[PDB]
Amino acid sequence: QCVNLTTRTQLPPAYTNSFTRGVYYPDKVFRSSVLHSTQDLFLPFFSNVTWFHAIHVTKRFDNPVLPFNDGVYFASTEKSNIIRGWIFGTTLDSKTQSLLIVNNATNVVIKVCEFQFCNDPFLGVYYWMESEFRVYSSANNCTFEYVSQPFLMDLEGKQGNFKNLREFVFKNIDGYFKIYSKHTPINLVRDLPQGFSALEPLVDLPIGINITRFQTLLALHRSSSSGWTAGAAAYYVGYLQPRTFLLKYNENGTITDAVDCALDPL
Amino acid sequence: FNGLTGTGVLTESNKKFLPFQQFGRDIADTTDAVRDPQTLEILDITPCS
Ligand SMILES: *[C@@H]1O[C@H](CO)[C@@H](O)[C@H](O)[C@H]1NC(C)=O
Ligand SMILES: *[C@@H]1O[C@H](CO)[C@@H](O)[C@H](O)[C@H]1NC(C)=O
Ligand SMILES: *[C@@H]1O[C@H](CO)[C@@H](O)[C@H](O)[C@H]1NC(C)=O
Ligand SMILES: *[C@@H]1O[C@H](CO)[C@@H](O)[C@H](O)[C@H]1NC(C)=O
Ligand SMILES: *[C@@H]1O[C@H](CO)[C@@H](O)[C@H](O)[C@H]1NC(C)=O
Ligand SMILES: *[C@@H]1O[C@H](CO)[C@@H](O)[C@H](O)[C@H]1NC(C)=O
Repeated sequence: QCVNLTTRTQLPPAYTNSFTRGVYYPDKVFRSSVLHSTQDLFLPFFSNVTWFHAIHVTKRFDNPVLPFNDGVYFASTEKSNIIRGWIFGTTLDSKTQSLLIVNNATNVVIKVCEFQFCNDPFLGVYYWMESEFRVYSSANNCTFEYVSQPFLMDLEGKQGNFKNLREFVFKNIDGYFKIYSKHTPINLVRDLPQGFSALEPLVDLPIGINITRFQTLLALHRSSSSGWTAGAAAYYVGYLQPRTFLLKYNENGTITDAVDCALDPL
Repeated sequence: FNGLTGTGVLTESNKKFLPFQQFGRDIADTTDAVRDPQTLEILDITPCS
């Protein structure tokens, strides 16, 4: 149930460089052997992103509620089923709307349905069956519920040293709500590697919420307020900004590389 | 095609057309391809005249 799992040793501030990452597909149009300039909310190249570590090597349940601004770049390059979903709400206490996203590796339960979130909502599999399901208290008013499950968007099944490089982009411009996602196999240790990656608007859901603030739901392992494990998390937050990008399309219709026309005079 | 009104000849094409992409365009921002809503086949559009 909803427990006051504190385990709060405040991690020191962590900042890293996003490099040439966080760029998605602007539109659903096939372009070949051309360069296209688009003005949209992108992640600035070589910008500063926040790297929360929800590890237990240093028991830290890093679940802070951070603002949304214009969109969120989330590089959850973690191990098997650590971070599951995300809560997007101005207050997320059943006073106003608070859209919840949960995948649980089996379904998709995107629901506006303003819930009474008690302190820190989080998931967890008991020492195995998923047990921690009381992320809130009541559904209050349940608006558009999207009871359809496309598939498990986490796409787990790889192991190594943060091998599953998973990236998501959440956007809420006027109406609608876009979730872009790309997965890439890399080794490194924890940081965002070099290269270029972008693949499709994974899931588009028309909601129209205020989405002022946001947080993430963290799965755990029941053996409870302290007897758990964290594995190795890679909580990554980047705030999008309105920039102009010159994307390049090869002859087989995939974006190879892009530049940000605000970084340096070159 | 889903409101994409136009005049021309539809011909089976070799365009890759990744699943999310639906329209396809050339340098002049003119749709020279389409995805058929019934059958997911790519038909490029070559204008007549
Ligand atoms: C974040 O990185 C930028 C350069 O990308 C740097 O100017 C800035 O001081 C950094 N911020 C922090 C808090 O380290
Ligand atoms: C999707 O799977 C989860 C597995 O925990 C289950 O709790 C949930 O009820 C399922 N959704 C539906 C609509 O059956
Ligand atoms: C809940 O939604 C219903 C249906 O639209 C609406 O009439 C009602 O005012 C809302 N609020 C409460 C507190 O029931
Ligand atoms: C709701 O959205 C408006 C318009 O984007 C925003 O400026 C405002 O801060 C939000 N309202 C509250 C009460 O947070
Ligand atoms: C060319 O298209 C083919 C389709 O079979 C694809 O396998 C290949 O990756 C494409 N080339 C590039 C460079 O993406
Ligand atoms: C739509 O229905 C037609 C038959 O009326 C069928 O040939 C076609 O495959 C269907 N399209 C889809 C996307 O299921």
